[PDB]
Amino acid sequence: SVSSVPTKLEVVAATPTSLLISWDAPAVTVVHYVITYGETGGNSPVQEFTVPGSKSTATISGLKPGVDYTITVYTMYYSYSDLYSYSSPISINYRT
Amino acid sequence: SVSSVPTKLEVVAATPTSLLISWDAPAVTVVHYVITYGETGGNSPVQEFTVPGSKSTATISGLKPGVDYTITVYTMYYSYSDLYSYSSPISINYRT
Amino acid sequence: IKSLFAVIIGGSVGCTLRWLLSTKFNSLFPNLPPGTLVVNLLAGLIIGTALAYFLRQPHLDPFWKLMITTGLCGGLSTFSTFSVEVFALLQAGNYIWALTSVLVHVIGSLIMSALGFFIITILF
Amino acid sequence: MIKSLFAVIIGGSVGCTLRWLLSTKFNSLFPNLPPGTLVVNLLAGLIIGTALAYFLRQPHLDPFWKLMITTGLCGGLSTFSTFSVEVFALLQAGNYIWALTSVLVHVIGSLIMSALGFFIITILF
Ligand SMILES: CCCCCCCCCCO[C@@H]1O[C@H](CO)[C@@H](O[C@H]2O[C@H](CO)[C@@H](O)[C@H](O)[C@H]2O)[C@H](O)[C@H]1O
Ligand SMILES: CCCCCCCCCCO[C@@H]1O[C@H](CO)[C@@H](O[C@H]2O[C@H](CO)[C@@H](O)[C@H](O)[C@H]2O)[C@H](O)[C@H]1O
Ligand SMILES: [F-]
Ligand SMILES: [F-]
Ligand SMILES: [F-]
Ligand code: NA
Repeated sequence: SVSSVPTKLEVVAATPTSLLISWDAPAVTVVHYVITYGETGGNSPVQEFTVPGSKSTATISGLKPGVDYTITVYTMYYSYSDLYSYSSPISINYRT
Repeated sequence: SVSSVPTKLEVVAATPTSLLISWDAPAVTVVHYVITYGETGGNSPVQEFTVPGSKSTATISGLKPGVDYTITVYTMYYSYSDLYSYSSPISINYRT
Repeated sequence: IKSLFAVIIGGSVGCTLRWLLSTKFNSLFPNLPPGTLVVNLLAGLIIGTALAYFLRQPHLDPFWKLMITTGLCGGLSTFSTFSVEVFALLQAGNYIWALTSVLVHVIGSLIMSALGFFIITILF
Repeated sequence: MIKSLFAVIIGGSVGCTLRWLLSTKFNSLFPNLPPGTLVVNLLAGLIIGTALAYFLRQPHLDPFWKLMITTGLCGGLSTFSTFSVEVFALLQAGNYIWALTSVLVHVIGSLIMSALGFFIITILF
């Protein structure tokens, strides 16, 4: 039972309206990572996009300045037992 | 159950001390054919040699003139059931 | 033990289908035995659709998932029969069909997995 | 053919169960070229290679025991479908180098083990 969840999720670079995030890949065949993000306060709608499994970085654009954003990343990965399945997420908070 | 034994075994050409034999191949994956030959009057040692499965002809040299020779050909062939196995022979007689 | 029965019930169905298909058809075209090809192409098609389907239905029982993939597709497909067929052709000096067998089995099985995956993906 | 059916099922169940244990234990250790799925194919190649040489020299064995080893055990133990999805998954992951390597190592390796099986039993004779 190897962990399919990424580790070391962090913001490497940031402008007022964008974040560059990177993560350590899990020791499994990741087909794609799903990056989700939304305003930590309340119930502004959370958006998601995918990046290919080869990539271990992503740019989140069009954010609001000075706003607390919750950012999660989870994988869609091949394993012998489960075939394609979705991992649990790793999550961080970051104020622009 | 396809026949792995060759057909149409015959002498195409002949000198006093050699025969050229040809055969129609069986409808199976032949790895090699084994050609055996000896003097029909049953008191002289039978010799055998192989030819690759791609070949459907063989030359038998060093025979005695005016002597009845028995000539057999059988295959060593792949089949799903038996794996590698030896087919029954097809046999002919020929006087030099 | 429940997992063990999924593998055996699925595997027995797969192995039995392979056994009937191979003994019936393989002899028809011995350069590229069609029974052994069909079972690999069919297993690729089944596991391709299984790939796309189990993604969209993540809370199915591991029993039913294990019965299709490790059981049926595992039992139905074969690499050992594929090898001896090629090996036999290699010893027979039949390189062109030995190569063709390797390409048709490998390239074909991925195409059937793609067709399985992309049909179920395209169908909502 | 009911006796033949039991050879396929008894052999196949042993093969599928060995594959299931080996794959679930080891595949995760090196996901670029899952070793459990490789080992079962290389082992099945080795078994059927020795079977190739052995059944030739012993032509009067029961078709039951022959069918139990080849169609049963080696058939159940080896796998092409698991080999395909592993490659397919790598292809969708953009991991072409290991997708190619997997195809070569499985194919080239399985023939080498069949040759080793065949030529060991041939030489020991
Ligand atoms: C024998 C061949 C059969 C041919 C059948 C026709 C197939 C044509 C290509 C389908 O188009 C692809 O569909 C994917 C969706 O299935 C998209 O992936 C998207 O979605 C994936 C997850 O579903 C992510 O992994 C990708 O990163 C993301 O680009 C991908 O962009 C798009 O090009
Ligand atoms: C040779 C014989 C075999 C023939 C049949 C094989 C069929 C294999 C299916 C490939 O699937 C595609 O693979 C792409 C990667 O290879 C993915 O691209 C994804 O990843 C790329 C980067 O790796 C990005 O550029 C794309 O936008 C993104 O959709 C894409 O989603 C996925 O559907
Ligand atoms: F194999
Ligand atoms: F397959
Ligand atoms: F693989
Ligand atoms: Na199998």
